[PDB]
Amino acid sequence: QAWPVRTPRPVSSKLAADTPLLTGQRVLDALFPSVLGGTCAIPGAFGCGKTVISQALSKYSNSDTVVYVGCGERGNEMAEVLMDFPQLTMTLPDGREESVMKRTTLVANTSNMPVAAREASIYTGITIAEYFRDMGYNVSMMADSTSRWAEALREISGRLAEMPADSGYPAYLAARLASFYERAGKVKCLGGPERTGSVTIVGAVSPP
Amino acid sequence: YGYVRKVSGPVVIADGMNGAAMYELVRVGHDNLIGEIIRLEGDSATIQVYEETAGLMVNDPVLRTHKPLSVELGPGILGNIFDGIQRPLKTIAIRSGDVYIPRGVSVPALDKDTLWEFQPKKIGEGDLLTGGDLYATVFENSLMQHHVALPPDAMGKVTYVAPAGQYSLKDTVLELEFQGVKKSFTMLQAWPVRTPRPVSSKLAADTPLLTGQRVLDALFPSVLGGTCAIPGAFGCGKTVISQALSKYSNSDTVVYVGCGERGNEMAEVLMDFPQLTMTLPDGREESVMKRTTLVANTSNMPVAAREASIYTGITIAEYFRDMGYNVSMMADSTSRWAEALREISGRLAEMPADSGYPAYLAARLASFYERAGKVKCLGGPERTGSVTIVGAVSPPGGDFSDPVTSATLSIVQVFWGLDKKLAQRKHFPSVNWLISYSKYSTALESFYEQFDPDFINIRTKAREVLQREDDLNEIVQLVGKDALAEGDKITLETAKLLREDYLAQNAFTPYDKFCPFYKSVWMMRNIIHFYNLANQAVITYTLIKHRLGDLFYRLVSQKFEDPAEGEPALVAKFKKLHEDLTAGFRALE
Amino acid sequence: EGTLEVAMEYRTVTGVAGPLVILDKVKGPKYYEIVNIRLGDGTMRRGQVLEVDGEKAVVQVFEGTSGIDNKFTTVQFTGEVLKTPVSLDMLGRIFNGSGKPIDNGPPILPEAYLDISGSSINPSERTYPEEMIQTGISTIDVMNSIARGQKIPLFSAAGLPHNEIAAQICRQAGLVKRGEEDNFAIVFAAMGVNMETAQFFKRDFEENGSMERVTLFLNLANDPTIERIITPRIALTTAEYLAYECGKHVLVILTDMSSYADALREVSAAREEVPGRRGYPGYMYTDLAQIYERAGRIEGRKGSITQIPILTMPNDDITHPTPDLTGYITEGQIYIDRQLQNRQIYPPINVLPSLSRLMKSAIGEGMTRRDHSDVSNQLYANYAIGKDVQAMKAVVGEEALSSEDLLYLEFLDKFERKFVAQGAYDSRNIFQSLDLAWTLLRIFPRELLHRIPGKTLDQYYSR
Amino acid sequence: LTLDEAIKTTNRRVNALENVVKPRLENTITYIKGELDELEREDFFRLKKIQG
Repeated sequence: QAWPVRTPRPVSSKLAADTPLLTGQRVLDALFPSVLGGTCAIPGAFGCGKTVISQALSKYSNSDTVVYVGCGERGNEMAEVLMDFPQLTMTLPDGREESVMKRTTLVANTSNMPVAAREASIYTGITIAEYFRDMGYNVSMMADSTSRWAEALREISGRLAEMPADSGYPAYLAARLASFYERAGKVKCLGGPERTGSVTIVGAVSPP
Repeated sequence: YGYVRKVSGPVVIADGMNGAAMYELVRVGHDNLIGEIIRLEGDSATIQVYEETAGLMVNDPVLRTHKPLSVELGPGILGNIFDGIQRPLKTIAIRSGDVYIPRGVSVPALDKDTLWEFQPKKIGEGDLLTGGDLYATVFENSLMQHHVALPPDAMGKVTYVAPAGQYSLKDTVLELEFQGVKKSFTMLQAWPVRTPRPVSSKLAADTPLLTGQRVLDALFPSVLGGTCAIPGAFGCGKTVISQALSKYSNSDTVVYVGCGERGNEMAEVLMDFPQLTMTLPDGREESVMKRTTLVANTSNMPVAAREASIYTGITIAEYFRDMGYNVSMMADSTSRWAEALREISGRLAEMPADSGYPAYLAARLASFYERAGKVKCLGGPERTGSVTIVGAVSPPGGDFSDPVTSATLSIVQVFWGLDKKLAQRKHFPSVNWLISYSKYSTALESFYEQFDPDFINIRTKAREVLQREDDLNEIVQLVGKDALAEGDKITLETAKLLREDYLAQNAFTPYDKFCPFYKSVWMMRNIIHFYNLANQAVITYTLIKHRLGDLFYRLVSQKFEDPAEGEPALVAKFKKLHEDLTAGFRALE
Repeated sequence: EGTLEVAMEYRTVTGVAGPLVILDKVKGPKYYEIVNIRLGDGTMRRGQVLEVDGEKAVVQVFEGTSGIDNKFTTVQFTGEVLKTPVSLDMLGRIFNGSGKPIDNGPPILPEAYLDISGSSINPSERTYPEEMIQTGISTIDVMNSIARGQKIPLFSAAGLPHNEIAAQICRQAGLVKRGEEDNFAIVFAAMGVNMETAQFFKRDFEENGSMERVTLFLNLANDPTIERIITPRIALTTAEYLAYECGKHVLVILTDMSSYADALREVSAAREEVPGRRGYPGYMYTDLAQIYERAGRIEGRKGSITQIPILTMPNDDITHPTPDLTGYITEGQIYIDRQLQNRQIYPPINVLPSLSRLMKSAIGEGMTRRDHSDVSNQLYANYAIGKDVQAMKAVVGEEALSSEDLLYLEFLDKFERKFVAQGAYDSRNIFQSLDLAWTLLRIFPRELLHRIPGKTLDQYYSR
Repeated sequence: LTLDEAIKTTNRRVNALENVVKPRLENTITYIKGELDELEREDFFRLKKIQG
């Protein structure tokens, strides 16, 4: 198939999410739960290395598929993911033994890669997850350092000499970020059988 | 050739200047207004004019100079008074008669009609010479002999040498040919302020700046060709240290540089220098002006001249160092220079940086400060000079957080830290021992040990005593002197004696006006050795305090002795006092 | 082969402003093409063409726009991006900011011209650091260790001995040895250092006798501010050639990264770009990435590039944009405390904010001991409790320290006294230091320890 | 007892309260000048660029 990366995948009708996201972390699933279809966001100020929670969630979530689309993140994290996900394993109800790399895809581009590709990274990630959802799965992602895709915005707004809104970011930053985040949620898909897949956006916003 | 086209305040646009170069100074208008070129967009130029541009006429002529902001060096540079843009204030006042500075004065920096006594070296008429060769020296005045160095970027076989006699700067004292073409050199050298002076090799500083004050000489020494920092805003300590440097410092010359301070303050200081007089070690009495040059640019002066005064002064100091003399520059107010730079940046609409200063402020300050250092000369004969900067800082309200202060502390090796609290407590040196430091002590340790191997150990012990002084301070603050042990009481008493007898100077008193390093070293020995000898005896503190009254009086008087008796007599007296104190401490134990 | 062409020399310079030199009627410009500008006086300086629009060209000269005449200067377009003539013979030499040999030696005979700002490594081919390093300092190795391929900077305010620490590390640098040809070759970038510091670096490096394996890229504060930006690029490109294309592991060092940040700020303010926090350029994260984000190990090659930057908090504040972005990018911090310096400790390493994000892989069974992780965690966590006890004692009194708090205070005192302190030339081994670390952890009772299990350290035995 | 109470209050004020407030003042100064003033110049600079 093929699909425009900015136009969201069509659906039948979105509907409320009522299944918790079993992250396997005490704090995430006990005090501050997340639902399978909701949107999360982890600030993780400098030095906290918030991507450890990201990797743990991807490893141990109940989500059928994970799209770790870390944008602007360090390459060594991607090396760690590629090294450990195959050697790491999980078990399914059928009793067999399999790896988590069988269901995880990385659309990640590092920080030393060209700046303008970061928005494309984010959008390709969300569209791939939307496709996997239309399949019917409870797919999920987590975009590492979405704040890097605000530096990507302003480093272009500066070249275009667009009017700075706040701290140099263009005016449409909130609008575009909402247009991205508002694509999550449980939804009855198009056509039979009655697939009811979801998608979760566990973003990460690095503040200065 | 060249006419103005647009005059918007300081900014001026002049057409017909296709051959103009960036940062080339130019003469604008009939009034000969002086301004620097900024942008050469198109065939037109762009000039910011320093003095007020009110009254300019469109199509008024603009006259190029083919030279950046430069200073005319040579004989007569000493003694006089100069503005920020190298304008001789004294001769301007004499010529114009009135007091006000004319708008568009054109008096040359040095009088080219005055006569100076000239005599060449033993060089021959057909020898070979190169840039930086010392081919003659001139007696500009008594006891300040001026060497005439052949300008750098000029070399060739000798063609003509002027025989000894009376000459003026307009005379062609030298002519030589490198290729078949021949060039003739006068006694005047022009050099851009921004471009440093050529050097052969940056040596390692190996000689302290003996300022004549014990606190600066021993506690926090500064080395020749080394940066220095002063937080001078009140207490007249900056004036005191400047006077000390002018009168007693080892430097063969001093170049004060005042930018953007209060006009009456510069009036006071420029009337103080002529009153200042220094005696020669040979018994002669001289005037400090005979070795002093002064560049003062008050607030009324144009902002660009205020920014350029510092570079003018440092270039003058470098030229003086070119003949191997040790010269010390003194930036009166770097904070004023930074404010002038900020105003210029605001005029240029440069993007503001931290606290409003332009982003290059730290870089430009570092570039300026990096010119200080002991340097091997260029060209023969072999000699070596030095340039040391003692530029002060004026932090706002004493908060060492402003970008000027932070950059200065990051670049300057030695910070002396005058404290207003000591001034309130009637402290003549006013140097806060708790904050001052001398990062060059490690390099100076070679000379420190060569003079006296025990002197460095004495300095370390004194630093430890100063560190324990505050400890004993809060000890007395919280429980009192009662809880102090005999050794602790002895340490506290010795710290107090050091603070009130040696670490402090008396300045005004004739006996303590100048503190030789010999007297300082003997005083430090007689204090530290006595401190130890009393320390290891722990003996009742009250008993030793009662029985050391004569020793305490001797230690106190170890700084009351005048330098009239000289080093051989004072050293012997101090040694006898130290021996007597040691005998009293050991026999009574 | 395609026939060569002599570079066109232009004289249509039609505008100068700030550090930017404008040109017109340029016939077929190229973005980032290196252009060397010859003034009317005959002196020459290099420069890059920043913006290319139509037939115009906005060149940024290096040595400064001063002396450029709109009708006598000539610009020559080489038609190629900046390239550093890297070669294996470059080892054991000193170069200027742009790379001019300043050791009174002949220029580099290039084995291959390599462009600076080389392309990123495909992260699929990227691997993970899996070996510890023997720098020669105890506290860095014992806790928050450094892996052969890990980037980690030194945080140290102005006036601190961080330069001496860097010199000691470079002179004592070596593998764990648990080989000489592939041994550590050190590329020593020096962005914006003082002349005295430069002479100190040269003398110290010549004294240790390891000149045979160390390259100095010195750039003084006298050099042009733009020329400081390309110094880390050149240093890292030479490191890349030495490591990946020749094999030997490279331990890249860059001093005064804050000077590089200031150079970036000055250059950005010159061109009037969009400012981030504290007036810094809005793309500083990407630039610091292109500098830092090269340390690592490539799968198909046996080389490894270890990065040890040296930053300097301007106002001694961790929240400053340069250290904050670095900590975002640099995968860990080794911190140096002014307060510990006030206590006259030669290596003033404060361990509370110092963590190595790759230490979880450097440790293991191939090296170190099986109790390394837990002992490190305890000596990292109990320090905070000791600091809290000290604060409570300050705000209440000496009687506030109970039978438990006083133990934490004594732990903090002994930890700051014996463990952190080390000799100026002491190569304290891990096990000998880990014994004292265990003693420090054992000052507290062997049962109050919450995070650590008793069995982990119990496997190890005293004496 | 009274001296202990007064000393506790004084030590708390010296250590906690003042050292809590002063960072707050510094952060407030930085937020205003470091951001709003910088943005105002940048906005006006972009406007002048548009006019040019």
